[PDB]
Amino acid sequence: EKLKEKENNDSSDKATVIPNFNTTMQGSLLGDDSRDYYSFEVKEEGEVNIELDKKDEFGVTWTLHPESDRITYGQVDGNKVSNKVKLRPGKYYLLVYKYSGSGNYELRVNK
Amino acid sequence: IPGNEKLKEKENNDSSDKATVIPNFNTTMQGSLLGDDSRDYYSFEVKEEGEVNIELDKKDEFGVTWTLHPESRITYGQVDGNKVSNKVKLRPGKYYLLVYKYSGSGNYELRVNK
Ligand SMILES: [Ca+2]
Ligand SMILES: [Ca+2]
Ligand SMILES: [Ca+2]
Ligand SMILES: [Ca+2]
Repeated sequence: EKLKEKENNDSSDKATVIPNFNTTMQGSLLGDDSRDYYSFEVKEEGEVNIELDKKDEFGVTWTLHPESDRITYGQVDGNKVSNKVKLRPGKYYLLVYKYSGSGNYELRVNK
Repeated sequence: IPGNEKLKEKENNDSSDKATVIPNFNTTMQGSLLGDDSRDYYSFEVKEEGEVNIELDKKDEFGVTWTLHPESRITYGQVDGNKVSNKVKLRPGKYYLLVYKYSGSGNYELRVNK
């Protein structure tokens, strides 16, 4: 089961809401669509696993920052761009963006 | 720094094929990411293998960083106040340097040197 992104989401004030943990978002970065912003909320301090799965071969990663220099980057490894981050309760912004090519991805925040 | 030259970025540079060339390792690139302009691509050529320093200087307060990858293992800028920096050993070849923002708007300088 997945939830589709909602364009235009190219900046944080237009971020697509990830309504809960354990919700796979589906998106794409085709052509000049190079940025897809999402937001999520943390209600209790804890480890957050953020996982992007590439559905095509292309250069895509992500950058996490709180709504607030605390930023955190996705670690690329083959078809997965991942990280495990200790977050305090708060709203967070997750910029999915590409540096080469074009393609599709899924994004999940696991808690 | 003796010899340093300033050079303006050239829009449109929102994609690697339109990257603004950094022609040597003693140039200061001047750019801005205002409004809808959220990405500036640069490229440079490593002619000899060695350590390269990449430093983005924030002229204004805003959320900006960068991502390096080779034309042919990704490198990210490390944010520390007004400086976003890293050092990486590079082999000869063409490198793509994406300067991009995640919040706000403003100007920056970019210094790729050895
Ligand atoms: Ca999209
Ligand atoms: Ca988008
Ligand atoms: Ca610009
Ligand atoms: Ca630009």
